[PDB]
Order: sequence, then structure tokens, then C-alpha cells
Amino acid sequence: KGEELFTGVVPILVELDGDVNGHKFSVSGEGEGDATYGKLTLKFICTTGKLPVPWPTLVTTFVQCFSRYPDHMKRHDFFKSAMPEGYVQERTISFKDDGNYKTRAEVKFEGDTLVNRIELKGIDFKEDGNILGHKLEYNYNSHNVYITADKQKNGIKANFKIRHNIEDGSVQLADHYQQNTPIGDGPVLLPDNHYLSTQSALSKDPNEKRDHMVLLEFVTAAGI
Amino acid sequence: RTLNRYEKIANDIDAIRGDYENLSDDALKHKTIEFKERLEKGATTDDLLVEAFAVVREASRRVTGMFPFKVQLMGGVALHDGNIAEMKTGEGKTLTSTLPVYLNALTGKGVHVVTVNEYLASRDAEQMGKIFEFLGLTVGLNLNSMSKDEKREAYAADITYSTNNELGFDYLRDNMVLYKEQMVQRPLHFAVIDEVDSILIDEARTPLIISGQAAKSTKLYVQANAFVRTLKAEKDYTYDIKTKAVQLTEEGMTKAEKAFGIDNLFDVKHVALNHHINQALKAHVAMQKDVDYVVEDGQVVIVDSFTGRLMKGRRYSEGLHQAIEAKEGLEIQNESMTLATITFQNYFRMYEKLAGMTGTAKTEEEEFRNIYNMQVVTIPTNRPVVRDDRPDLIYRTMEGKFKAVAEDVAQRYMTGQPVLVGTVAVETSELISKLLKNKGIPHQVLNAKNHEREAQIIEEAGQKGAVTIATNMAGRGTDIKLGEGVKELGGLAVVGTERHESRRIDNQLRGRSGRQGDPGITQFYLSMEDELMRRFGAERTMAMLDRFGMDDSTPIQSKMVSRAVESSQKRVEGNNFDSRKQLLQYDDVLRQQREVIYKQRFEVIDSENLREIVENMIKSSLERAIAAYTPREELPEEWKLDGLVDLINTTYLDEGALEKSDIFGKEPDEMLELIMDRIITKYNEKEEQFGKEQMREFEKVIVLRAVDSKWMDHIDAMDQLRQGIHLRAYAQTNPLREYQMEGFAMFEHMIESIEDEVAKFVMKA
Amino acid sequence: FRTISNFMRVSDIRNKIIFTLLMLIVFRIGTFIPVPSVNTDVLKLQDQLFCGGALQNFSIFAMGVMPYITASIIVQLLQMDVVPKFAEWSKQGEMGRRKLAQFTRYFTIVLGFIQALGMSYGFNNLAGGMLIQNPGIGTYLLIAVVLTAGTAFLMWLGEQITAKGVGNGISIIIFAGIVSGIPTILNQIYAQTLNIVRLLLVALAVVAVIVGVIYIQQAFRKIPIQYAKRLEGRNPVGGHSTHLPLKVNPAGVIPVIFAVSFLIAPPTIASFFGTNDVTLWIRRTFDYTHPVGMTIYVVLIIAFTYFYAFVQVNPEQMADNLKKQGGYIPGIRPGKNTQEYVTRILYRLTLVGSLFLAFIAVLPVFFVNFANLPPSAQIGGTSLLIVVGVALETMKQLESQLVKRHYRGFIK
Amino acid sequence: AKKTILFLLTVLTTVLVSGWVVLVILKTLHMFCVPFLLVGAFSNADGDGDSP
Amino acid sequence: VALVESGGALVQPGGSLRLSCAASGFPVNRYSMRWYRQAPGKEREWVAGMSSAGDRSSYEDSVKGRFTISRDDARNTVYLQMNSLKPEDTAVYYCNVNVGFEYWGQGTQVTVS
Amino acid sequence: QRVTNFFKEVVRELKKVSWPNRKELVNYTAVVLATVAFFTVFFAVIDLGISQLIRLVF
Ligand SMILES: Nc1ncnc2c1ncn2[C@@H]1O[C@H](COP(=O)(O)OP(=O)(O)O)[C@@H](O)[C@H]1O
Ligand code: BEF
Ligand SMILES: [Mg+2]
Repeated sequence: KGEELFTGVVPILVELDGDVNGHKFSVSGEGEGDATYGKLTLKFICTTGKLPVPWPTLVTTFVQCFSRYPDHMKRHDFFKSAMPEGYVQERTISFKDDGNYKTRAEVKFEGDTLVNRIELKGIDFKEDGNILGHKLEYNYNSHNVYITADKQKNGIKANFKIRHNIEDGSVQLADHYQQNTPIGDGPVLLPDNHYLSTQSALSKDPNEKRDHMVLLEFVTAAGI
Repeated sequence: RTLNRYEKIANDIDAIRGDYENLSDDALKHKTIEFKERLEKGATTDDLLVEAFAVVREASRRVTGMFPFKVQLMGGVALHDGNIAEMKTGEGKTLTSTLPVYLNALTGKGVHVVTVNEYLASRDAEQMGKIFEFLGLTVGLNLNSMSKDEKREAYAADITYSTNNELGFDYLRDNMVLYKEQMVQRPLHFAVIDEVDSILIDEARTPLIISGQAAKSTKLYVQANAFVRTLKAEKDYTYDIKTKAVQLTEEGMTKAEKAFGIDNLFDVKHVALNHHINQALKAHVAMQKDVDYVVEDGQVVIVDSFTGRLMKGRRYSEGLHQAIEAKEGLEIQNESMTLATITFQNYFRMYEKLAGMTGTAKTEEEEFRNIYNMQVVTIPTNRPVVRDDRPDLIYRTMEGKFKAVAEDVAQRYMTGQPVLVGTVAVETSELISKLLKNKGIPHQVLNAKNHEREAQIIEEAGQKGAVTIATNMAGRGTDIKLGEGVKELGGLAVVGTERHESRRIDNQLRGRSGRQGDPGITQFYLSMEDELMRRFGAERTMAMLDRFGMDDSTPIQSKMVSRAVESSQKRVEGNNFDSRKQLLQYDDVLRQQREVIYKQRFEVIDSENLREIVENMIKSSLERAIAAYTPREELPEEWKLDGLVDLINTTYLDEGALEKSDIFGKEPDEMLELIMDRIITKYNEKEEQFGKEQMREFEKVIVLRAVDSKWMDHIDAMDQLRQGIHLRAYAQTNPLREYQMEGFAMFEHMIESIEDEVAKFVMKA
Repeated sequence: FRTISNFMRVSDIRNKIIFTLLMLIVFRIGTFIPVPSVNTDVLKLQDQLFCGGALQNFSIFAMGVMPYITASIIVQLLQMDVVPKFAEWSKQGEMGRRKLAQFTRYFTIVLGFIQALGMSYGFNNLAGGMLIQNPGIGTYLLIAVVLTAGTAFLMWLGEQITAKGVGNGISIIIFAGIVSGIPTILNQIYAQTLNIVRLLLVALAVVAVIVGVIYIQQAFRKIPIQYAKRLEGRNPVGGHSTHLPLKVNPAGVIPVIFAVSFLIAPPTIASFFGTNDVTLWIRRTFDYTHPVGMTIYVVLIIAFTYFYAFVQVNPEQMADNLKKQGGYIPGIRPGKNTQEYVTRILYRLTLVGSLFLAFIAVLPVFFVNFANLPPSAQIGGTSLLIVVGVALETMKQLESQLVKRHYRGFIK
Repeated sequence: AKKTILFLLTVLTTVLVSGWVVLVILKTLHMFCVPFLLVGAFSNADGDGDSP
Repeated sequence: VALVESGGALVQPGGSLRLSCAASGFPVNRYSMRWYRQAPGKEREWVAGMSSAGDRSSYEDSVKGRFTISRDDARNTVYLQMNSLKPEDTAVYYCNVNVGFEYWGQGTQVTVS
Repeated sequence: QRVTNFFKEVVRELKKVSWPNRKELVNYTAVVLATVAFFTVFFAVIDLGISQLIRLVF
């Protein structure tokens, strides 16, 4: 069990601090997650001021356990084995034609609620590219996250590429290399290759004042 | 009097029998071909009556050797006219069923022969298939566990033997189709029913439900099971035995609130916890383990009260089945969700012509008159009844009754006389069996769990010294043939052990021993603490029960106890009558809605180009939104057209199509005409881009998906209203009128939602 | 108005309303054919020297249907805590309702017999010596038999209206009696003629009081009930939740009858006693038209409507019946506390309904004193309440059959 | 003691029946017949689900 | 919001043909439409696409200076071009717009031989 | 003064009563006035008709 216990709706705290080019950012937020339908309805608020890197470069940094599983892939999940014990994930995010994110997050059930504690450090940057020039459309695309396991570290290595709609009419193809670690050491479940077919939606609240990102998101898996 | 008409018809049948005997073979099938070609020229069914009955009589003589008597021809011609032909039990009703189904299937429409359970259906199917295949027709036995194509091939035949559950579920799954070739039934023509009393009176109470699996919850069931397991019984919950229900007492409520840590149990936030507690309590107390279900391979299979069998498909509702699964630690599975709902009365009233033989329907002739527009033709017996039936032997406490019936079956076993021991529940049959384990008597118990040996058990239950303990499987239509040397000593001494729910059922159990004028013995046995007596007995006579002592070596001899037994049984029949009438006149409204909805769904399935249908739905929802804004009673020039043009640009049209200055205070009919013109042009663009066919399939999928979803929500809300209306009859109005008005209002809300959903899904995709 | 034209388009409801009008004509022609010994010319002279049915013609059914209502209210009071036999008959199902109805029929026969004897003797008293030719005890059998025959024929007619007519047949019959008493007092109002301002003032008063009676009588108090055994675990609309209604006037026109019975009983025993100063003092002081018995009338109205409210709803049996099948008021225990809750709600509702019914009962004497009115008018009495009640329920029943006939379908 | 007041009101209804034993008069007969009360329509008083 | 595309045929590398993709259910006027291609065995890659109502247009470097994406608001569709093509560009071509979700065309197969 | 809170509760419970609105009240008033006028006109007509009949049959 574990997250089979959390079939009902789950509170989601997100806390993020980070630095890019010596410039500070701190964004928080709260919402709900569901597993039997597998969706995330999240109200996120920038509680420091203005965004150094924009929200679309933030959303893959913003809690992958809230998938929707049909009857056959119930054996083939890792993300219900390290929970409620806790979860740690770090990513190397290579922007082509720009520098690199090293993101540093622990995703765990603190008390009850799913807290994602993220510290992001973005190095190798030139400010006169597209990301610090804020060339991103207010949107996020649909993707397929490829999941495999390693047994020397007995964790999950995830490979995917993502596609940001640039406001000039281009796309930033950026690749995520993702490392996924348990905190507890109970029954680990290391399945084969599969893929999260995911889609998103970014919108706003007409009766809210500050610069805030509203996230709605669907996850499904397939392959196995 | 129509009996003289039937008698002179039978005399004509014998007259044409007088010369049909010398006919050789292969002209009978030629006679069937001749009837088929002669029928459509100018002939009706009643014109070809006598020759068809005579030739099927001759065919029965040539095939099975059972020559029908005079009275069976009267029953056949009564079944042709559409009237219930009540014949007594064991009078050979099966060939009487073969006569008018051979008469009416020459048209080629299709004739359904319906009976109660599976084994009786298969037996009649094989025997009358041996009869009818000699004539040249096609007989298809319908089953419960066939494929879709096997059912399609079965209903494609001339005569379809089936049970009532399979016919009802095939009609109900015939209106959840995404195509037309996946339909399984023909148009409905004719339905000869066996055991009309049971099907249309007894189990006409329970409707038919089809449900798909919904989301699964687990924690509440196991928590409620633990809490109910620690509950100390009598002190903390009451259990009324007059009707099967349980409620917590005040101390039980305090223990419940201190167990889960909540402050108030009956708060509106804690409706789910209270519902789970109540359902777990009812599953743990009211439903006994082997009286109402069994345990098979980790699953829970419920046992039907009426036919006595177990139906492998049908779980309970309202989460009660999940609590039963949690009672024994089994794997709790998904939750139910109602898809469609029909009762037996409306379904058999759609059949446009029906008739049915029975055994004991003389008591319910006014109910057959009021509902199905049929009358009960009594029919003579052709031989006097020698089925002697002694009066009841009412006893004290139940183990005395079991001792007495054990002594009776022991003194009858050592004489060679076969004895069929009837029972009602399942585990009490095992109790009688293990009480017969001592004294060493061989027997074959016929439970709901030992059902796979039924044919060899039944054919072996008519020989020398055979003892058969059987529950309600042997009740309705079990035919036990008297074997060798058994008619000398008056075979088949049928011994019941419980007064049944109605007079018809135990009268049928009594009539199981008759078998065409053969001597049989029928003794009953009752208990003063029996389930029927403790459940519905009069409270005044309960003090008189202790006045007769307690030794239980002899039965009671009093008229007061017999009067109490008969009054209790008539009270049970009155309760069933009231429940039947109330459920019928409440389901009439749902019948009137469901016929319309299924008619429109079947209309939009087989359409060559249903462009006008989605056009009409879009313009109807559009003008309803037009009248939803811009009201007649406010004024012009303050109608707030900005919200309307936003609603049109988001919902009906695309974003950059309209503004306020396009209309800005015009007449509403001309403005909806202009919006309809733009929608027509946009839909023409969509039709010319998708082509003729892919657009049609797309909107057909949209219409069918939306219609199914909103119909499911409507039937769920209608049941939720059906409880509340019985509550609502407290102000001095009859509740049925309020139910009809509220059902019509909810139907209008559902059809407005269906038009809005199909508009906003067609026009934005 | 298109609503009345929609009814004639439907064949079946126009058949039943034409049948109802025909049976109404059958009732209305019956009150002009009397018993073979009335001497009704002297009776029409004696009133010269609105219960105008027997006043014009002491007919075959001059008593009418009043024994049916008094026998039904007698057996309805007898069902509650005074005999175990009728309690078991009430709680043995609809078969008990069948024999209860047959017992009610026999009770109507005997009660109509004894009240026909009483009313015959009482009308012979106000006649004085001669009302029936050779008036003795042997002549009472004929008038008693024909009055009970008229009552049984009226009850058969009411059964036929409940079967194939429009609505509750006895209610239609009582309504017919009231609106048949109307046009004679309309003729008296026309023949009385200050001229116009009194007429327009009483028209405004009648419209205002009938608007007030409709505004009170249709008002509900919705106690919400949530059922335990129902899941309610899908997507709801929530427009029509399950709820328990309580009428603001839960009794009806029972307690005015109880009040007038207890009020006119002491004049009856004073007339049986004979002549005394205390007899005339009682007759002067126990009159509700005099304002010294009006307070007695109002307090009797209030006490009897509290009694009939607590015997009609029966909150203890209501609470037990509601606990026996599932649900509950939210936040309330399903034992004693729900009974206390519904008792407090019933207290306040029957207080406001009590004041309403007392004002309606005290209205017509105020109208006849402050309107310069003939005394046989009796406008705004219990007749107003029963007329509006049966009119509203018949209109609701007909509109229910009309909306049964209407069904749209989304092909159109 | 409410059974006593129930019996008292029923015998008061029989007194209303026997009130025509009398030995203005129009007002009295309007107290006798005119009200013409309505029957209250008193008592319109009033198994599991299954699966495929 | 379902893209239907046409204009694909067997072509020589010396001819120029237009590739059309009709947009149905949403305006062309205010969204960025992009063209993709995918050969059998190749991964689906971005080829071209223009935003801001067709005043600035970007292309990939394989057909830069060769291809041109055009559109019409009255016809509510876009037009690609196969000018100066090569057999290396044998693929099944896709049109891709993002309005809320991301909708793909069914794919037009062009083979060069 | 144990009746101030009592009558306050009476008014508070009267504010929870679901009174009918204006349109249905006007519709009900029109319906009941229409049926009482129709019944009184019909009964006057049929009473004068049976009076003429009983006059002509003497
Ligand atoms: N004409 C006949 N001649 C000989 N035997 C018959 C004839 N008709 C019926 N029977 C026997 O009587 C039995 C009655 O069986 P069945 O018709 O199933 O019972 P029911 O009459 O209760 O439906 C049959 O098993 C059959 O063998
Ligand atoms: F009605 Be029978 F004995 F099949
Ligand atoms: Mg049979």
C-alpha cells in the first residue's frame, strides 16, 4: 500500500528557493493532488517579487506520484514504493544554446502533506539568451517521460526532452536527466521502461493581484 | 363460456386426428413449408389453427410417443388467444406449450419461450428441439454465459428458450450499443411464459439493474468491520425481527463517536462514515452467512430467494456487497454504478402479445386482469387427483420438528418409499442432512452449492428407497419420474419443512408428487418459533404459546394456532401485494421517460446523415441561452449583451466572431437567426473538411457518450428522489403526483443539459 | 387563457371533467326532489314567518354528506390510543385500511340514521306540530331510510368521482354545496339595493382575505432529512434534496367544528333542562356573535388546533417511523432529540396557524356587523378555506396529468 | 389521561349529532349545518438492489 | 480543433508543390502554427512555423531559404511548400498548433524517389 | 419575561418558512376566482333550468 492509502485528495505544499547568476528567487504554493483520476490542481504564488527565469522553465522543477494507473501497471510503479517514506530527486537540465540547471529537491510526505522542497541552482548562464530575456509564451506542452531503473543505485533514472514555445516563434528543446531516490528502504519496486504521457495547462485568476501561476495538470502512464 | 368453445375446438382436433394418422414421413416438413407459403397469401393464425394443432399432435406421436390428451389442446388454444391457461401441476404442460409456439412461429417473427431457471430451460429446450427439428424449424437455446454472437445466433432462430433474467439483460444491453450490428434481439413478437405466478407476481418485485465498476475505496469498510466486530450485540444495537433492519442505540452512538475520534456522528460532513457503519452493521447482523450468500473462491455469490439458485453475476448494491466481502477478509473490489433500470412488468408489457401457462394463478386473477389485461382460463384435469395431502403438524421449538421429520423419513425409508424432503434455506438442508447422518440413511443433498449434479440426482430420485433433501431448486418445475415398482406403494412422499412465503409456492411443492393421477403423500411440518412465525406472527397469541407445555413428543392440536399461521401467511401476501403495487405505480413514470430516451437513442443510431438533428439541438440550446439572457420582463437596452456575446464566443462560436455592436439591442428571434446562420456556415465548413462520413461518426460518438452519461446521472437522481417522496407524503398531498411533477422537471433539466453538452462539444472540436 | 384550452385537446381529461360535471348535475337535481311528506310550502312560508338546500326543499339528501365526515373523524380519533383493535387494524397494512373503510361505511350508515332522526325531530320542532302528516314515531322510519339512502347514494357518487372523475369526490361534493349556496346570497345582495363603496370595499376585502388564505395555506416548512442507506457518492445536481414538509396550518377545518360543538352543547343541555334564568343567561353568554363569547370561541379554537396538530402529525410516532428506516435530521440524534426538535417546530408553526385560523373564524361576524349585511351571508368562514383547498388540489391534479401528457424528446 | 379527552371529544361529536334535540333560529341552524367541514385526507402511509 | 491536412504526393526532387493543413474549430489569426515531419525510423522533429499572425517566420536550417509557410485567414488554413526538395526529406509531415491542448494532424506521407 | 425569546424564536422560525412567491400566488388567486365564478354561473344556470322544467311539467 502506502499511496494506495492516499486514493483521496492530497494536500500539496511546494516551496522553492534558488539562484541564477547571483539573482534570487523564492516561489511557494499550495494545491491538491488526486491519484484515481490522476490530476494536480495547484495554485502557485511568487512570494519574492519577479521571476528571473520564467514559469515555463519552472514547471518541470515544480510531485510525480499522482499518476493515474489502469489495472495492469499497478505492479510496475516505483513512486508508490518510496512513499510514504519519502523521495529525493535531482535533475541535470541542459538548455541547448544556453547553460544548465542543477535542481535539488526532496519530495516527501511531511506530516501528511506532500511537500516539494526545491533548491535550484542555475549555472553556466549568459543573460542575453532567451530564458533571462523572458522569451517564453505562457504555455506548456504535452510530453512523454521515459522511466527506467538502475540497480547499482537501486533508483529511477528518467530521460526526457521538453519543448518550450518561444515568443519569437521558435522552440527551446531542453533535456532533463533525472535521478530519483528513496528515503526509506522498504519494498522497492524497480520496473522496466515505461512512460508518463503528461499534459498541462497554465492560466490565471482574474480576482488575484500579484504575479501568480495557476497550474492544472494531467498525468497518465503507459508502456507496461 | 369459452370452455365449450375450447372443447368443440378440441373435438375438431380429434376429428382431423382421425385421418392424419396414415400420413407418411417427409410430408410433415412439407406440410410446414405448405403452411408457411399458405400463410402470407390471405390466411391468418386462427384460420390455420386446426390443421397445425393436428399435425403437431401427429409429429409428437411420431417423435416422442406422448400423445396429447383432450385438455392439452384446450390449453394450447387458450395460449393462442393470449389468456393465461392455468393447468394443475403435473398435467403435462410442456406439449401444451409446444402447440401455440408452433402455430405462431410460422410467420417468422420469433417466439420466446421463457421459464424460471437454467436447467428447466435446457431440459425443455432439448426435448422440444427434438420435437421441432423434425418439423423443420430452428430452435436456439439461450444461456447465461454465451458470447454475443452466440446470443445473436440464438435469437436469429424461430424459437428461443431462455430464462427471464437473460431476456431482460439482453434487452437492457440492447440499448447501450455503439452500433447496430451489435444488437442481439429481433423485434418483439410473442412470449409464452412458464410459471407466470412466480415471474410476474413473486419476482416482479425486484427490478433489473446493470452496473459498471466505479472507483474503489477501502479504509472505511475495514474500519467499520472492526468497529462492528467490537459491539457487544444486544446492548449496543437493536435488531427488529419484524423487518430486517438494525440501528445503533444511544450508547452505541457514544461508542461510535469515541471510537473514530469525531465529535458528532450525524453531522453532514460525516455522512459517509455513518453510511459505512450502517451498511457494515446490516451486513454483519441481518445477512446470515449461508442463508443469503455463499463463499466461492474468495468471492461472494448471493443466493436468490425465489428460484433458490445462485447467480454468479449479481452483487448487491449500495456498498452492502463490499461489507459482506470485508466480513470474511476477502479481496474488496470496485463499487457499482447504475447504468440502466427496468422492471419485469414493463418489459413483458412491451411484448405486444403474450400468454402463459402456470400452476396456481387462480388467487391472482384480478391482478392479472388489472395489469397485463389477461384473464385466467381454468382447465380440467383429464383424470382425478389422488394426491392425498394431510393437514399440517405444528410443533414447538425447531429441534423437535427436525426430530419428528427425521423419525418420519426414517420410518418411510425402511419401506422403500421415495421421499423428497423440501427445504427453504440452504444451511438448514445441511442441518437435516447431518441429522440424517446418524441412523445411516443414504441421501443426495440438493443445495445451491451442489447444483452441478442436478440431472443425475433428479433422475435417480425416483427409484427404490431414494432420499433427496432439496431446497427451492426442486420447487417450481422439477419433474421427478416414478421409476420401477414404486407406484404400488404410493411413491414420492413429499415432506416439506417450512411454510413458504405464499400459498402458491408451497402449493407447488405439494403438487410435486401428483404426476398424472399417481398416488402421493404430502405432509408438512411447522415450528412455533419458525422464521415466518417469528417474523410476522400476531403478538396476541404469543402468550398462548407457553400454555401448551414443552415436551415436543406430539404436535399441537388447536384451532388458534392454525388461525394464527393462516393469518400470518395472509399478512405476508398482503405485504407483497402492497410492495408490488407501489413499485409498479412508481416505475410507470420511469417507463414513460425511458421509452422516450431509448427511442431517441435508437433513432440517432441508424441515421444516414443526422446533420439536421445536431442542427436542431444546437439551435434549441442556442435560443434557450438567448432567452436565458435578455428577459422579456426587464426592458430593452439594459439586457447586458456583453455576457451573452462572451458566452457565444466561448461556447457556441469561436473567439473572434462577435462583439456587442453586431446586435446591440435588436429583436431576439432575428438575432438568434443571425447566430444560427453563422453556426450553419461554420458547420458547413466542418462538414466539408471532415468529409461526409468521419464527421457523422464523430458526432454520433459525441451524442451517444453524452446521452449515456446524462441518463446515468438522471436515473441515479431519480432513485434518490424516490426515497424522499415516500418521506414527502406528510403534508396532505398524495406523493405520486409530486413524484411525477418532480420527475418531469428533472427530465427537462436533463434534456437541457444534453442539448447544451452536445452543442458545446460539436461546435468547439 | 391557453391552459383551459389545453384540457379539451386531451380526450381523457375532457372525458373525466365532463363526467364530473354530469355527476354534479345529478347531485344538483337531487336536492329538488324531496321525501313524499314535507309540506314544504309551509316551510317556505315559515322562514318568511347558507344551509339553503333543505330550506328550499327538505330533499332526499338534505342531511347530505356530513355523516361521512363525522364518522371518518370519529374513527380517525379512535385509531389513536383508545382501542388496541383499531391500532392493529391501522398497523396491519392496506388490508386493514380496506376493512377500516368498510367499518367506516357501516359507521356512516348508523350515524346518518341517528342524525337523520335527530334532524327530523329538530326541524319538526321549529315547524311546530305539523311538518309531517300524522307525525308520530312510526313515521320516522320512512324519512330515516330515505335520508340514509341519499347519504349512501352521495357516498357512491363520491366513490365514482374518485374513480373516473377529476379528484377527491366528497371534497367536490362539499364544494358543490358551498357554491350552490353562493348565488342565492348573490341575489340577496343584488336585491338589497352605501350603494357602491360598500360593494367595492367588500370586494377588496374578499380578494385580500383570499390572497391571505392562499398565502398561509400553501406555505411549507422544509425540515431537511439525509438518508444513511443512500450513498450520494456521484455527481449531484442538488436542486431537489430530500426534505420533510410541515404545513403551517397542519390541522385544517377540524378545530372550528370541535369549537362549535363544545360551544353549542351547553345551549343544547339548557334546552333539554327547560326554562330558568340561568338557561337564558347561558344562552345570552354562550353566543359567539355576542362579543362576550367570542373570547371563549377564540381560546377554544387555539386549544383544539393545538390538540389536532399534535394528533395529526403525531411527532413521537413520526420520530419512531423516521428512525426505523435510515435517516435523520442533520446534527440531531435519531431518538428523543428529533422528537423534541420537531415538537418545537410544530409549536411555533401551530401558534401562527392558530392565530390565522382564529382570525378566519372570527371574520364573518365582523363582516356582517360592519358591512350592513344579511345574516345568512357567512362569507369568509370555513367555506372559504374548503373552497380554496379543493380548488387548488384539483388544479394541481389536472396539471399533473397535463405534464404527464407533455414530453419533449431531443429530436423535436 | 389523553385517552379520556379523546373519548370526550368523540362523545362531543355524538353530542353534535344529538344536538338536534332543540326545544336567532337561523343563526342556530347555521351553527348546525352551514360549516360543512372537509376530510383531512389523513393517512397516506407506506429488499435490496442487484447487479448484472 | 482537429487538424486535417492534404497536398502530399509522390514527387521528384526538381518540382515544387504546396502542403496544406486545414484548421477547423478555431481561428488561424491569433495562434502559432508549426509544421513537423517524421520519416519511418526517424524521430518527429520540428521543421518550420510562424507566429504573431505571420509577420515573423522561422525555419529549421535544413530548409532555410528554401521552404516558406504561408496561410490564409478566409480559407482558415496554412500552406507549406516543397521548393528545391531532396530525397533526404522523405517523411510523413505533421502540422502542430497549441490552443490549450496540443493537437496534431493525422500525417501526410510524401516519398521521394 | 420568558416570552421575548419565545416570540423572537417564533419570528426566526417564520423567516425559515418557504412562502410562495408573487407570480404563483397571483396565478393561484386567478385560478380559484375563475373556478368559483365558473361554478356559481353554472349552478345558477342549472338551477334556473330545473326551475323552468319543474314549472313546465307542473
Ligand atoms: N400425452 C402424454 N402421454 C404420456 N405422458 C405424458 C403426456 N403428457 C405429459 N406426459 C408426462 O407428464 C410429465 C409432465 O411434465 P411437465 O409438463 O414438465 O410438468 P408440468 O405439466 O408441471 O409442466 C412429463 O414428464 C411427461 O413425461
Ligand atoms: F408444470 Be410441470 F410439472 F413442468
Ligand atoms: Mg411445468
